[PDB]
Amino acid sequence: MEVIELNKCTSGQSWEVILKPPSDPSLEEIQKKLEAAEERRKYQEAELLKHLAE
Amino acid sequence: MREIVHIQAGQCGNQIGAKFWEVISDEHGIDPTGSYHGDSDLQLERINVYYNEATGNKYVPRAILVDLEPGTMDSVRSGPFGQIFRPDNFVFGQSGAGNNWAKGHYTEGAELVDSVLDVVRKESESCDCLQGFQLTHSLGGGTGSGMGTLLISKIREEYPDRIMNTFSVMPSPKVSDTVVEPYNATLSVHQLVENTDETYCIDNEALYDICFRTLKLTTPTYGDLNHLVSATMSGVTTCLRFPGQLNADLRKLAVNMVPFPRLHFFMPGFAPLQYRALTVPELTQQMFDSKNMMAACDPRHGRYLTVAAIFRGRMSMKEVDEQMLNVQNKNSSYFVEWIPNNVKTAVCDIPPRGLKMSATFIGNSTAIQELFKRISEQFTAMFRRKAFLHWYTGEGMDEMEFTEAESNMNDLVSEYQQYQDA
Amino acid sequence: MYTFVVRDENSSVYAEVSRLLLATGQWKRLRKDNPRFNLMLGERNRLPFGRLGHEPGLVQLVNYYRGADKLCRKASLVKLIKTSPELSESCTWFPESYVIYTDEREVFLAAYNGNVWIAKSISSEASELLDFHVIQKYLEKPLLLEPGHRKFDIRSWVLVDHLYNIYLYREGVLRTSSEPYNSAEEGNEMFFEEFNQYLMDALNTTLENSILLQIKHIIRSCLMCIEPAISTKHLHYQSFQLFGFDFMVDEELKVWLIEVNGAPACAQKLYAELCQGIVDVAISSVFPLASIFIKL
Amino acid sequence: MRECISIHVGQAGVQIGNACWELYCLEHGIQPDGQMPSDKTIGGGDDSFNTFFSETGAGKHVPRAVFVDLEPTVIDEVRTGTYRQLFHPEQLITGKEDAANNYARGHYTIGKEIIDLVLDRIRKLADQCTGLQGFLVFHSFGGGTGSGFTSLLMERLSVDYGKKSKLEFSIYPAPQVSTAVVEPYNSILTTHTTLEHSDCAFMVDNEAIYDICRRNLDIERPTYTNLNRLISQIVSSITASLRFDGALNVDLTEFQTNLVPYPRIHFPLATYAPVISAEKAYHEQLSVAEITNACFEPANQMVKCDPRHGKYMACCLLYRGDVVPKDVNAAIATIKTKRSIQFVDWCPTGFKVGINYQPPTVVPGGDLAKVQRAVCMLSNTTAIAEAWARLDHKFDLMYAKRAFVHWYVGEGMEEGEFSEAREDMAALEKDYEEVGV
Ligand SMILES: Nc1nc2c(ncn2[C@@H]2O[C@H](COP(=O)(O)OP(=O)(O)OP(=O)(O)O)[C@@H](O)[C@H]2O)c(=O)[nH]1
Ligand SMILES: Nc1nc2c(ncn2[C@@H]2O[C@H](COP(=O)(O)OP(=O)(O)O)[C@@H](O)[C@H]2O)c(=O)[nH]1
Ligand SMILES: Cc1cc2nc(/C=C/c3cccnc3)sc2cc1C
Ligand SMILES: [Ca+2]
Ligand SMILES: [Ca+2]
Ligand SMILES: [Mg+2]
Ligand SMILES: [Mg+2]
Repeated sequence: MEVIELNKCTSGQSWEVILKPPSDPSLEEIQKKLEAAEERRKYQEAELLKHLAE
Repeated sequence: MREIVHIQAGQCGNQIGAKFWEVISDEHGIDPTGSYHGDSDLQLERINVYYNEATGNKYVPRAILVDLEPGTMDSVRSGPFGQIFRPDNFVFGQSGAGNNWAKGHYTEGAELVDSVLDVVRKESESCDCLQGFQLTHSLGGGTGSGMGTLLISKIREEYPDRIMNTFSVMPSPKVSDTVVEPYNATLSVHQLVENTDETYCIDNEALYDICFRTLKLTTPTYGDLNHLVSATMSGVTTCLRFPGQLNADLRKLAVNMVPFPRLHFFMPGFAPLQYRALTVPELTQQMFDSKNMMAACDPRHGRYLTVAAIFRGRMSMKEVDEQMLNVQNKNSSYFVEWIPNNVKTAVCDIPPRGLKMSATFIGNSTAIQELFKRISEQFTAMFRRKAFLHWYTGEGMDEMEFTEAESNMNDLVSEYQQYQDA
Repeated sequence: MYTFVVRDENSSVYAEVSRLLLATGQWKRLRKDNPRFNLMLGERNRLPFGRLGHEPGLVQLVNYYRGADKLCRKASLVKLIKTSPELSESCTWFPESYVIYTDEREVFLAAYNGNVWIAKSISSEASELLDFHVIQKYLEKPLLLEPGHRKFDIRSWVLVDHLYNIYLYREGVLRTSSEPYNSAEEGNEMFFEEFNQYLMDALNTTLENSILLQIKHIIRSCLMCIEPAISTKHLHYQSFQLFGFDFMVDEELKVWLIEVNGAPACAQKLYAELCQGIVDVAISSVFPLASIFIKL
Repeated sequence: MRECISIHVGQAGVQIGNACWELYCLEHGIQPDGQMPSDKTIGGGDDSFNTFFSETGAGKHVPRAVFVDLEPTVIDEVRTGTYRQLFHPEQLITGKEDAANNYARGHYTIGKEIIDLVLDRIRKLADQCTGLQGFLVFHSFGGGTGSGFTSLLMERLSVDYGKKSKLEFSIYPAPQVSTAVVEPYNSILTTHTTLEHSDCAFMVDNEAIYDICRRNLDIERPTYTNLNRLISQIVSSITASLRFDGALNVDLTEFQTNLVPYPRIHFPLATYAPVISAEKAYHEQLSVAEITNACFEPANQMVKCDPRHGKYMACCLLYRGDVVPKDVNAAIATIKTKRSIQFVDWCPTGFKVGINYQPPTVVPGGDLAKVQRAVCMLSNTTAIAEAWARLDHKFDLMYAKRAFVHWYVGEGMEEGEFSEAREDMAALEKDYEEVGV
């Protein structure tokens, strides 16, 4: 049971005790994702208005 | 600010709508003249949901009154809270609909519908953030049924991204005006399936049974029937009108209650239906009892998709939570296992008038198919002989439209049976 | 009205337990996938312990101890005994065993130099075993019943409740051999009453003294050892489990531990009595309604 | 000195944000008006508390925080609350209507319209940083905003601040304090999109906080106020190293270094003790050994699971109050000989211990009693995967019937994102099992 790296300060202190040793998408791609979804809403809304128009 | 626009159409729609406004105006402390005289700031904290603030600190309902004859709306204007409604929001014709869906939807109603939409637009434009629309009507008549669904169709075109909910009164031979009610109802249901987010199915047969069997009223009037509807509507809208743990608009409430777009027809319930106050176990027991259901459908004949329960009054929230967890764990076979925790409960500190505490039930059960089956039987019984069809073809309708409406409701029924055996 | 589910149809024991619960009229059986349950008669393989104790307003109980497989596996039992300071190599009542695929191939051959062993998961030659799991020391001199000159083993059923009380069922059974032992009763099942009378007449001793004391010692030793690893004392759910301990006895009346079964079967005429006891102290103790065990 | 910016998203994030900043002010001796009599470096200085607080020429200590919600009713309570003078109006961002518990709504529909505004306000705080560490993000899993908008924000933060670390404080959905049903969807969806953007995430199951409040505080029906004040304590224990002088977890980087050896497995379990009722008159003060032993009691964990049936990859002990190193090590040696603490073979079986001499601060009039010593354990256990198992099971039950899916598709989201997110979670559970058993 070894105690290592004992650092002391006015606010407190810290150390490590060992018991045993071991044996992104770009800005463009995000904009493509968001606008693809916005377009799918517009399409589904258009099919609604088309249905109502009939 | 989460404003709700209220619309009421036809005889039934306006008489029920008036009672609703009569009740919630009392709860919020608004007198018939529109002046506030309550005793708590909690009555005004969410007053903007159903009321517009006038010039002289008055509160005018965000309500629009529609009919094809002036008879019923003259009665409203001459009623107790008749003067509280905005005069311009009285939109009426003279011809009437003659209990005919075609007249309400295609001929007579079409001549009046734009006039209503102008009032709707006027009310909507003055909303900080429109929450959604609310319609009270019957499905067995002509105006509320035919023009009501026509209005809904129009509103969805002008407001495609807004919630559209209805409080719909289902016809029944036990409480009937004309024989063509199943015709009008079938035609209306098809519209509601596609163009509403939530429809509270209020069965007049159920209302009659409750007044007769439970309330011990030998000869129930429409007034007695509307008393139950008024109390239920107050309970359903309680969490929206008062501060509480529940911070949700119509959309969020719709999201948690409707797993499938077409299957959005709810069974309302209320408890109690007396000086001796009820206990929380008693409230919960009655709330799930068929005798307190208003859709005239036996919940044991189906399964609950989702359930909402609203408790009003000062009570042990722990005891409420325990009692709700009691009913579910004693009847788990009636709740679908493929929707975890489908029973949600909200409490409100402010009770309704006359009761120290109450409970309102909102059930999305597959047993609601019994109502549509019942309507479908009555429909087919006449339609196989093309009986009384001349009333409709005389307004320009074809037999095919009837066949299509009949087929869409049978599809709805089959869809409900699909998830009952899941 | 309590609720329970059955997720192990092959369970011989809990098929009777579930039947007794229904006969009380205070227990309703649910669908196997219904989460709103009080009691769970779970499956043997991959029991979803992680989904237990997360139902508001429902005290949940399960008929299996999570992590008890460390005691009910061949390779795990050996590892548990050699590594635990409360057992260690000086175990006395457990045969010298070795784990081979850690592994202990070089250690086994060292002790190899009466030298007959048995591998499982019997030969005097070490090469015949490795070419064929754990290798255990085969008891070359077992106790034999007379008349018959036959080998036998003793099965004891042990119930451990949610409070980790250890209950030993009074009725055990002997799975005897029909053929005479060669080192070159109804259905072979003898119960305690007869076996006790035999010991008194033949060896002038009792079942309690010569054997049962050592048995109670071993059972209590194994379970109290693995207790801090499997205990559900402060868990969000509770566990109980029936165990099947298998024993051997030599000519010197010494008791040896063979294996431990997590899902054991019971004797025919003992089903009615044992299963009833399970309901009383392991189920009704948690879910009260409207002794055959020896507490260790 | 290096600064840390906190971001509070959705109702859960904002209200918990309020609880923490309230607690921070009490700890650092900052008055509600922003003044701080302790700070002698007026209008500047680079002390440890300056990591979370900026300073004006007037002497006001302003939190480096941003509050964002898609509806104003919750944040408006901050604008007129006790600490209204603490925040700048630009730090408080609100929208018209919320995401209605719909991930797709918060991420795609509404989030798109407000994402640029939020980033710009964050940029305002970033420009006042000499050397920004990274971000601390508070949000729920179940909410449409908390899940939907957060994942979108986390994506953009990696684009605009690639060198900066991002820590999460996430609220795991519990049915007992929720009225929503689609939370398993939102939880899985936001975890899948945020996973490769969060360096370290602390999950807090409301079920755990609920029972701790019921059991240890004698509260029958715990409110959000109850839950948040307790959550704030745990959060305070975790961020104390960033706000005080020390050598353990001094920056956001060391959190990943000391707790997260494997990137995807960045969900450390948190355990806290002691939780004592303020209405409890006579109370025997617990020792160092007693509160340390409690760290291995499942009933004190932020997520209910059984670490005994998993493996540890890392473990930190954060003590606050009257605590000496001698008693700590004396407790650790004893605990190992009574507890089943298994580490993975490729990690040292040890403990990184930190002590903050300043005793725990509690909100005056709160439900939590004042204690002389307290400890928060941060352990990376494979046992926390039980929470993923529960969550994914509820997902499977509903998605098999495609229940509620139409709400998400109607907001422009494709159905394929559901299965894509679920497959990621299936892989996540697999990773835990390989490391574990
Ligand atoms: N601990 C804690 N949890 C909360 C709090 N408020 C809400 N939650 C939880 O957060 C989950 C989702 O709700 P919200 O966070 O309010 O949703 P949102 O982020 O506002 O997103 P919207 O759906 O657009 O409103 C629920 O399961 C709640 O249990 C809170 O104050 N404290
Ligand atoms: N509950 C209730 N039902 C009504 C009332 N008035 C009419 N109904 C029902 O509504 C149907 C008649 O529709 P009605 O509203 O009178 O015709 P409309 O004016 O064209 O909409 C019948 O099935 C009646 O049973 C009422 O005041 N209360
Ligand atoms: C879960 C839940 C759902 C819910 N839905 C409600 C509906 C209100 C309403 C009012 C007017 C028009 N349309 C809908 S109240 C309610 C309460 C709970 C707990
Ligand atoms: Ca005309
Ligand atoms: Ca300073
Ligand atoms: Mg009429
Ligand atoms: Mg919100």
